[PDB]
Amino acid sequence: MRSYRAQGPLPGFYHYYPGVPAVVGVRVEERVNFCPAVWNTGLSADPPLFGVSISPKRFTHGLLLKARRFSASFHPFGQKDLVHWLGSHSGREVDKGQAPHFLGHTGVPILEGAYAAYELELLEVHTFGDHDLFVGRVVAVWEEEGLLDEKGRPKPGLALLYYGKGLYGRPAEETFAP
Amino acid sequence: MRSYRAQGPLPGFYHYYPGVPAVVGVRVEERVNFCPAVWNTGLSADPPLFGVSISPKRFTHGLLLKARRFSASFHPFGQKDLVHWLGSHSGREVDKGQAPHFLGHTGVPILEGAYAAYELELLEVHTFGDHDLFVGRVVAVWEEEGLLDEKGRPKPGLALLYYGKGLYGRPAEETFAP
Ligand SMILES: Cc1cc2nc3c(=O)[nH]c(=O)nc-3n(C[C@H](O)[C@H](O)[C@H](O)COP(=O)(O)O)c2cc1C
Ligand SMILES: Cc1cc2nc3c(=O)[nH]c(=O)nc-3n(C[C@H](O)[C@H](O)[C@H](O)COP(=O)(O)O)c2cc1C
Repeated sequence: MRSYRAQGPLPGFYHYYPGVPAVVGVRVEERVNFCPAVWNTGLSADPPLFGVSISPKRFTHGLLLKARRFSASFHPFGQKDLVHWLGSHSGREVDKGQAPHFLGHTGVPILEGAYAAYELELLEVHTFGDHDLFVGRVVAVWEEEGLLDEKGRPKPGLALLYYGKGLYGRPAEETFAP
Repeated sequence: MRSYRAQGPLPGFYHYYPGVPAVVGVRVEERVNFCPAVWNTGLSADPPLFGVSISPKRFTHGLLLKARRFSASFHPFGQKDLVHWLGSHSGREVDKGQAPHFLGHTGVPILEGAYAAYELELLEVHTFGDHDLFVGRVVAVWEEEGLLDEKGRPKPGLALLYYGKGLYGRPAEETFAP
């Protein structure tokens, strides 16, 4: 097993991929923006907290600080092209608010087509190196009935997986219960 | 699309699954322990920071605070049984240090069989609800050449995926580039 000591950023920082990308939706007055974030993770069950790590270079970063509210939606593999487009263009140069969406109970924009989504209230923001972790509290939950099993898990094969550098995939249908 | 307002912990907090579980290895003196963490994510590229969210209820939590160093390894789906076993028993009742492993350059224990692994130095710890986020700086990288692609990602369909509540899977071998 090859090894090397870190000497700065890694040549490729993708050893822990693939991951489901969370589409972050944010609205400031009339302006709506969306941006996928593969650096996301649950942070607490009670209370339910979910975090997304966003670079200060993204237009979304400033919008999140202004709105203090956002959505995190999870999309089927069938929307790979839309998700990639949203992650390859900036709100500084194109109105991504034209992507089909609706407003949640708290007013956050949710990209249409998701099998599930969270409406979040921003609790804290922490800087870790070149990205800021936005920690949100889940205040509302959206689910496309029939796409999640009895336990709330997205059915096998439906989720969009990101491998980094524009490469996507999906889970196999087969599962295992050790 | 159905919706409801959060009224405490969610009936199911798995909407963002599946995810690759990071096997966290830690050593304090002679004692070695391992515990999978599906709540993990990259946090920075420059410098390379990686985080794992661990409940204070885990035996691993105390060990991390003492050692201030740990490993995060990523395993092929073929090791689903071992990973699940490590995440279904506590170091309070069983010595998980007997699981085949080796020590990295910094002395952290790395579970054998991984296609890739990081040796990390604990930088910061932040409490978010019922879990603490351990932010580590990558100081060494391990890779199993024959199991990775050109960019350091697990080969097609090799990654172990966790859906939550003891259910696992793997990626389809098909990849797409929009
Ligand atoms: C699948 C995917 C996952 C991504 N993950 C992240 C991420 O976790 N954090 C981030 O800051 N950018 C990420 N990016 C990059 C942003 O989505 C991308 O820079 C986007 O164009 C930013 O849009 P904005 O400037 O309107 O905010 C990701 C891109 C893609 C396609
Ligand atoms: C696949 C998998 C992923 C898990 N993810 C996490 C996680 O992110 N955070 C956590 O605190 N526990 C997680 N658990 C639970 C711990 O791994 C489990 O409680 C383990 O027995 C703790 O061992 P310890 O007491 O020796 O630390 C996970 C378990 C499994 C099986």
